[PDB]
Amino acid sequence: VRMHGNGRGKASSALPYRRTPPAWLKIASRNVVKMVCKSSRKGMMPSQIGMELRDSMGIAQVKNVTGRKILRILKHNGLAPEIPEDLYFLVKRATQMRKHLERHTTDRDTKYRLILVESRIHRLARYYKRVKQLPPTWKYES
Amino acid sequence: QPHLRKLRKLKRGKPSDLEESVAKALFELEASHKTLRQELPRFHVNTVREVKVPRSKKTVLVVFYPLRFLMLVRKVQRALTSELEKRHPGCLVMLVAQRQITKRPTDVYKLQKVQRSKTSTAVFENILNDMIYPSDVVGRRWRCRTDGSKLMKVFLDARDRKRIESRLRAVAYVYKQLTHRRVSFGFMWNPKLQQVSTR
Amino acid sequence: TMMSVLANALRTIASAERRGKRQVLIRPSSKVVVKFLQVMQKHGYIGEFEIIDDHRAGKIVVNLNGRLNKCGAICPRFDCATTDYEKWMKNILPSRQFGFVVLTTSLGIMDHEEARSRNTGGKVLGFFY
Amino acid sequence: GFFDADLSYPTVRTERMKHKRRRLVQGPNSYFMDVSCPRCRQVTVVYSHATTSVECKGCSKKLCRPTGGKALLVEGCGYRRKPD
Amino acid sequence: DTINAKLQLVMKSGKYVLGTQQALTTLRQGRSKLVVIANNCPPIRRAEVEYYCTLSKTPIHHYSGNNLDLGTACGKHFRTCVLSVTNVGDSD
Amino acid sequence: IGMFNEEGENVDLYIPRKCHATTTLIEAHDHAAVQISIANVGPNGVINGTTTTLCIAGYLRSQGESDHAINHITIDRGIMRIKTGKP
RNA sequence: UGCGACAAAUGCUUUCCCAUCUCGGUGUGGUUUAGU
RNA sequence: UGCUGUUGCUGUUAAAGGGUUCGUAGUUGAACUGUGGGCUGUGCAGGUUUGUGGUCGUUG
Ligand SMILES: [Mg+2]
Ligand SMILES: [Mg+2]
Ligand SMILES: [Mg+2]
Ligand SMILES: [Mg+2]
Ligand SMILES: [Mg+2]
Ligand SMILES: [Mg+2]
Repeated sequence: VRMHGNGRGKASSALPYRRTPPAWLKIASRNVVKMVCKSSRKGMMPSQIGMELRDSMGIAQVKNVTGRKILRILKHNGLAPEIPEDLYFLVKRATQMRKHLERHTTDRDTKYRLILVESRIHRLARYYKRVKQLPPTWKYES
Repeated sequence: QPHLRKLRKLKRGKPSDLEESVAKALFELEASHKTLRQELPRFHVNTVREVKVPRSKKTVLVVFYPLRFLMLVRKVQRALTSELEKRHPGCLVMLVAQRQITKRPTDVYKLQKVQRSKTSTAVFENILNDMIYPSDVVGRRWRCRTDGSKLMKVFLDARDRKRIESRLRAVAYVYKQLTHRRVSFGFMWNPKLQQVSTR
Repeated sequence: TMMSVLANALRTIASAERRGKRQVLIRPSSKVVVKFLQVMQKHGYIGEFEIIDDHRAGKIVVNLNGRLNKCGAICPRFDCATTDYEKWMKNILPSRQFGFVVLTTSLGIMDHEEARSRNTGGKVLGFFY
Repeated sequence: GFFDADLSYPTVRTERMKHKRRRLVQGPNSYFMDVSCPRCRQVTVVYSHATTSVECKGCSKKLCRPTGGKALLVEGCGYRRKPD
Repeated sequence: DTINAKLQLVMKSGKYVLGTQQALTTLRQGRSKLVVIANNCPPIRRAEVEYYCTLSKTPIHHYSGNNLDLGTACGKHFRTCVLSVTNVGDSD
Repeated sequence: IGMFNEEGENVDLYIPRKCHATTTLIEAHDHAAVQISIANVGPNGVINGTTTTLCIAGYLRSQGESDHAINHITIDRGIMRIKTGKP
């Protein structure tokens, strides 16, 4: 929306003031942890896991039930993604564009989008290197 | 005596009258009550504190329990407080977990190391949640009057009005006695739209 | 990107006072903003204000008596020795008879007259009159 | 008329029209419904704005279809809005 | 692509083997659960692997990319013509 | 009210009126500032000898907000009733 | 290797894996039961 | 001479916003860990307790 563009979208989710899980939610904390851990083992990113629980099990917030975030639960079980989830998606974005630009060399719009995606990667990767979620000497390669 | 197991080992030697009465009630409930039977054996209390609410009837029995039993208490708190209240006529029973507060450091490097749950703000809001547990805070305001006072008003869901309104004055006084901080209570019928109830 | 919460808050109050509004909503809130508001409230330039908790940077609703001609923040927070109070009063205050310069001292956030009486310097936060 | 607005305590009329992030205190527009499958009557909790292929365990029948906003429950489905 | 996500998951948690010869070895045993063949594969080698898969009742997937693309999707820096996952590793 | 000498003289030429809506000083040159006197009514429908008078600044009468300001003031003064009584 | 007294910010009198099977208190009606 | 402008300039048309993006140095950068408490004397503001021309059923 904002970074690398003129978009000024405000679309987002508004978390509630009342954090207590509803009285009708009878799922225990341990069973939720097994759910997220088995959903990650099924191959879902933390965002996909949360949407699955939200839409099917009635678990609005995993943190409000188990006291822990979904990524934190995966880290405790060692299931956390090696590369952070968003950096993974941007890298997948850049790869898919580059595959497209191999065949369409005249697609200058996708070339312009590619520069933004990579110039975004080199700040996200700088952040993860400074925060040590990524190894030092981690470089994005075209 | 077997009921003395419902006290911390330090207090078992010379228990108080209030502590022994609460311990005896807990020991009886651990077998008599169906729901309490599954939780009370793993449970014991620290001490029982009596609070006299001015310009009001009855007293408040503040029961301190170790913070490690927080989830255990929250499971059966409504049943537990109701049972203890009928055991003690002319009293109100409040289950407050004993929490430790680390004094705010004067050093920026020590401040980064403070456990956020041990801050006074976190502890005081947790104590307030303890005393009104079946209801939850739906809003919080600070009225800063022109004379320099800053009074905090806490809003509860208007559904719980018929269940907690009688004890709200006792909650406010016990909160001031424990935290040395003042609190006022209001009710919102539409907490989503921040709509206060007139009565 | 918002860089100064205090400057944003004081700008919002000054606009509301110019338009003659009775109340103004301030967002986001901060400890410095509330401390600044209490200083103005102490001297009677604003009425009662209410802090609304939303589990984030809160909001403040300030009731406005029409006594506040202008309030504003001074950026950056220039250092001010006890000998520099007269310089700042000359530069930013309309007169030597009224108006206040707000300082961040080690003794807290206070007006320049109070800071001078306590023999303490600090950083200039803003002004109101 | 004659009732000047108070910013701290808005009228339910004006506040109800606010965008969820423009309210005095922001909050969700969504909710949960317990939905009865049209084949087995098994109660399933379905998010109002569900977007990922809700299936009823058992019959494996799609209870809702994702839309731009709120999900669309399958025809002949029994749902009730859950509290809170 | 769904197969790319499944392959990434198998690399993360499951067990797999790369190369045509090791894939044939896993097929001769009862160990292979899925065989992925690049569209680059030589036709006779692809026919041989498909025949082994048919005899062993093993599912066979024809990857949309070439051996370079399959190696990249496996997270490898080399090319693979045939992939054989021995343990799905909770994938599917 | 007004500036004062050290000895105690009032010093000021005059004390300008303040708008009852926005408290702004009413200057001598605006010429759009008005004074409205509302007659006081006794228990009977007849009016007394006293009146209630409010001052409105000229700029508020330019913005078109003088009617709203008078409504608010009249309600605060206990002269006007916000809502009709219960049926 | 035992032994005594304490704590403990998170329940091992747990969790998981197999297998056998109307009464009180409170307010002027809500509350944990327990009979329908 | 506020015509060098930190205090303190100007940039639609007078001289002056880079054609558009990206971008290192550099500058700038969102909240939160936090109301001390009673006691006494002294001057102020409003949650209810006996008493003491209006609305309101018919003392209310
Ligand atoms: Mg930028
Ligand atoms: Mg010039
Ligand atoms: Mg020009
Ligand atoms: Mg331009
Ligand atoms: Mg810096
Ligand atoms: Mg800051």
